[PDB]
Amino acid sequence: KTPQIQVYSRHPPENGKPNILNCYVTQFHPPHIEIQMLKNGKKIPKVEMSDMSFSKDWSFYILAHTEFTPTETDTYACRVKHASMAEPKTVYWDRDM
Amino acid sequence: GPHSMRYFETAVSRPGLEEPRYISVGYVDNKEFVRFDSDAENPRYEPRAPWMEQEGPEYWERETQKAKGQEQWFRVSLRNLLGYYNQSAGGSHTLQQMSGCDLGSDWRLLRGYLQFAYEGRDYIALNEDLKTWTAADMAAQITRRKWEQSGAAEHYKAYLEGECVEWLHRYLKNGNATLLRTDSPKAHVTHHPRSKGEVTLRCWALGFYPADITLTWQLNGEELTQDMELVETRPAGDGTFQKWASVVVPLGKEQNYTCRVYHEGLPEPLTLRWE
Amino acid sequence: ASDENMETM
Repeated sequence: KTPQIQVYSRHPPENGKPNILNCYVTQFHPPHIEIQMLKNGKKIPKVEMSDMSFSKDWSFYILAHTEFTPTETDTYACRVKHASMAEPKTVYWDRDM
Repeated sequence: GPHSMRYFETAVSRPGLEEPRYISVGYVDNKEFVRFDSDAENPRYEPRAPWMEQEGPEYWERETQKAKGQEQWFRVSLRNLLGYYNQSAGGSHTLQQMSGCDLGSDWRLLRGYLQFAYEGRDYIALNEDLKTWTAADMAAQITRRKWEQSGAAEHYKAYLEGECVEWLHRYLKNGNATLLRTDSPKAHVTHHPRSKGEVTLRCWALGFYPADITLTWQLNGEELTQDMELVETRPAGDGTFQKWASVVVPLGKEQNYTCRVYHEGLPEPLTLRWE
Repeated sequence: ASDENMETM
């Protein structure tokens, strides 16, 4: 089962206003996954991970988040490495979505 | 409304070790209330809801013992399917269980629930009758037949209709304020100018609980079922959810398009437009 | 409060 990712802020984005960035990874099997959050293509240290939970359709889900302060220049992405994919997936944050 | 208790048990086999990792997660009203993870430093059943603290350290002992027996149920169950499906222990394998019950508004038993999955695909299910079994493929027949000779269903029907019901009545009592609580969505429309004299109108809904919400877009009372982009209900991380709905609409015609939001915790359906 | 599965797979 192939992972589905959403990269989104916890509250409406306001440049300079402190926030939390979430990386919602779902619909994956087996549970072994590797999630990385990036700031300007560089691995963000201090990333929190939710405990391994699964859904009615047996697929697994996890929520990774990091404290971050939005700005015009700083781009944020999320890289996922799963056994079901050939190459790692990257989803870039879009404040409008 | 309806009420439920579920236990989401998982055993992942680790190659080059006799013991699999075993995780048990308990949910009351689709909300994690208890958890167990064998990987943790000092593994035991831990409280996941604050109203779970009002439980004696001897309840946790009773439960932790149960997790210890399950670890062995799973380890043996994993070994056997490895044989049924002619597999190698050089690789990891997944056995999953979902069991519990559902209750009406009157706290009365609606249904019992017990399902198993191997490698994340159905393996065996206990039919709503709590008597018969459904095997997913040929291999699940070794287990269906095994469980009919031993009368395993009887053991489960007993708990699912008895103790499961009892315990949830207790959990719904001890946590009611938290469990009967709802959070109202907080809507707004965002304007996205684009090419070909077109525009994206994205109606957001934020910080709401429970997860079920209905967002619909409407052209002067008429619904736009077709070409209305959505997003899967995502957790905000604060225990509340987010979701949005977009529609490509031509410029100036902004006020023709209306957005409606429906949710249990609302003093009425939300109705809103751009500005 | 969880149960214990009876017969193995």
